Amino acid sequence: SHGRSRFVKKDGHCNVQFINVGEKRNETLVFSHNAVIAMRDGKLCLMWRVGNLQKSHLVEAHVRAQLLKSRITSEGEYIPLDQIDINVGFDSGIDRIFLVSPITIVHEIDEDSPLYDLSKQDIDNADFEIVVILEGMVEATAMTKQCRSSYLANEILWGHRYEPVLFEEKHYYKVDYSRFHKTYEVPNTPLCSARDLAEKKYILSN
Amino acid sequence: SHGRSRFVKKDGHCNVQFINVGEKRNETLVFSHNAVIAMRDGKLCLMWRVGNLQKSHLVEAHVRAQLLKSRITSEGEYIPLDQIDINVGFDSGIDRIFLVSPITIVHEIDEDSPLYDLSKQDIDNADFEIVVILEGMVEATAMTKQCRSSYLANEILWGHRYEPVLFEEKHYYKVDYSRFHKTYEVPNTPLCSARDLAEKKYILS
Amino acid sequence: SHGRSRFVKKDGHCNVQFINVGEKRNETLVFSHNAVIAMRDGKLCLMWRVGNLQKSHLVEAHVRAQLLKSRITSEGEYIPLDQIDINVGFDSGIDRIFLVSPITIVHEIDEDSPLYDLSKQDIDNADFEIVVILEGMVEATAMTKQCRSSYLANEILWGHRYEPVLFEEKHYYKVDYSRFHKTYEVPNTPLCSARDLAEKKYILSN
Amino acid sequence: SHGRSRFVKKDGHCNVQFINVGEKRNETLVFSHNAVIAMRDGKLCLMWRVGNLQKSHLVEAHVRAQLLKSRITSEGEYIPLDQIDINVGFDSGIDRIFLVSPITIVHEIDEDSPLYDLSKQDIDNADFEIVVILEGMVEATAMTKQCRSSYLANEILWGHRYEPVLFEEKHYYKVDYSRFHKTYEVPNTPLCSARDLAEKK
Ligand SMILES: [K+]
Repeated sequence: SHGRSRFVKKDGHCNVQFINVGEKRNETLVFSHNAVIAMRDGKLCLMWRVGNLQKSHLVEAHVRAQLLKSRITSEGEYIPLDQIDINVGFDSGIDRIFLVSPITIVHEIDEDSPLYDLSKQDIDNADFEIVVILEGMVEATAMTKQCRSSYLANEILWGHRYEPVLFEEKHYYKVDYSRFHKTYEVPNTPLCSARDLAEKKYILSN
Repeated sequence: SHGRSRFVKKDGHCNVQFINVGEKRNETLVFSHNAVIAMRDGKLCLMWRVGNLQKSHLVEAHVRAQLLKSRITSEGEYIPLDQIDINVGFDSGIDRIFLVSPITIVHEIDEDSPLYDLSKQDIDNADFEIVVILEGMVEATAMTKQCRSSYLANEILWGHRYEPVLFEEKHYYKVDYSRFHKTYEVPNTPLCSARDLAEKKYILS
Repeated sequence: SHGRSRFVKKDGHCNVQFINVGEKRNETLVFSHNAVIAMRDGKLCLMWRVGNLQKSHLVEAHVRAQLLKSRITSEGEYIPLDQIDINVGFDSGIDRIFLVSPITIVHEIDEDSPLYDLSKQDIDNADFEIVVILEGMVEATAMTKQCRSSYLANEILWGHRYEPVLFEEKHYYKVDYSRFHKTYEVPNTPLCSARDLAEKKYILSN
Repeated sequence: SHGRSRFVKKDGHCNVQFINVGEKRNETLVFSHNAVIAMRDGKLCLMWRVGNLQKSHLVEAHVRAQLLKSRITSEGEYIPLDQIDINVGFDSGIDRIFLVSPITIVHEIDEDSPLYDLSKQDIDNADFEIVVILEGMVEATAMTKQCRSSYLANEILWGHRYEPVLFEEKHYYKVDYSRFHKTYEVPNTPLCSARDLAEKK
């Protein structure tokens, strides 16, 4: 379950060629146009993809995501912008990434997730916004980066997975960026909420 | 709920226009002149507002605060300056902020807070200083920023909340900086300490 | 609580004037020549002092300490340098400091400390080395500094406390650097180990 | 348990002389050519050595490792590259290293390690890759570095330990870089998995 070639050479260079990158952009960090919700290892997850269009070192790279909404407190205070962080692994250190080929960032929709109670229908009807961020510092250029994007509820594709971008050649790996934004539908995905899923699971565990 | 327009565009540009920022001199990181103490979601909180009025984003930003006072140890040792950390979310990572429009930083006055035993009258009589800090990197460079301010006990407004600065236009959001330092009164705010409120919550149950 | 003058002005200027700073140095971060062991609120602590003579603030400053020794594993492996981290607050974030006036860094000698079993007599006959480090970015240039020093066991003053350096004037605070390295002696300090202290406290209550 | 001389002088200078660094292909050489698996204090450990960069001395330094492989989820999804972080002390802060002389980084193969079930023969039949990373800031600058290397399963030497590189002289310590990549064999090393070593205690 590893390809023929090494992914990282002994000298630290990655053994990867990027193809179909398009026009050499000034910002080389990029997020997928859509986010997805799908099952992974028995858990309902929100995911989004991030990549570096070139072979630079993003040092001390890490990701965050926040749900953006207004809120009224119990005291009647109006909060125009409540920025609610969504768990992508801060507390265990797995928000920190080693970015070579595009990575799918994963938020598990568990009881602590803002999305725990949302079914496909709920999302279809909703108006919320998730901002996603990738920060680190590019080694060669000494530039601290904060790549930002946003998914509105209508840009999250319930029941989709990303197309593979990373392929093995005999001597190296290629990343096909023509597949970066591409997704496919998984009809087998539950349409109900993570909460419903956990209830249906307990009922069968007995 | 959400305004009509997106806050952050797909290309990462923040959909926000700043108004009433004033002269050149004022295009920096800034803290509100006052801090406030008020209830939020059934908890008494110390809050203060921070903003960025420059053209450049502050990357990997995070906040701290410390109460400054002298202290005598039980051994009789005089400590001229004790810098007692005030919890604004370090342990869960919520001290890390994504700073676009001005943010109200929140210290919950819980059992571990230096302010747990203090009522409005205690703050009135007190002379401590709370130093506030905002740090981060200048986007697209290797440079750093540290913004420092402080609030004397007499600059903390018990039973106040900040005026909103963030308003919805049809295609974008505006930040009105003329409201940044402004507050309103909440006469409803309890005048006792967070400890006392924690007790009045047993006398209920 | 507090002096007449604020310590930090609204504009972030610190209201401090430094006097008796040797003058014109290489290395403007400095550690006290000695470390001390003394009681602080019922607990035996190892302390050392750090100062900032820069023209600038030290941004994202934080401290560490390590005990340096060789050791042999149970398998017979010789480790020429085992670097044993000494707790100065990492786990709650209080290893992070806002360094204006000299700060006394405190290591509580508790059950998890390498020094838990060491009495004044033990230290008098010991040969270990404790390296102390202060890291951060110079505000003006983002230069990352790592200020390092070292205390051999014989450079630790059992039963000493630092002389105050920070004094109140009418409108400002003065930091007298002629007192930076100075200590005074506290004859009342127990001579036994932190573990002995914990046992006696236990015996007293039971 | 301490040499005659101090390792760090009062002024912060480290009392270490580096020798036999060579015209070495890279002055960028940071990681040992091989990783090892061996017992250390009754635990089976995966280890590898890292030195500081000769010409870019790194501070605020810290290490990471990941196991790289493909996997299929239970839903049938093919993941070309799963990057599973390997514990080297993040949670307690001991992933942060004060890197003067070459340090042997230690991943304890416990119940939570991806290697927990692998015996010497399992590693022989394996094709996985372990990426190792060192990051820090170049001392006295605002510049940053990420140094990488990699160990294929067949580059991990079961039952080996590194040769010492750090040596006491009278007034200082020398780091003999001629021994950096060298190992010795410990025939005494158990050949079973860390799971099996645990399930006999
Ligand atoms: K933690």
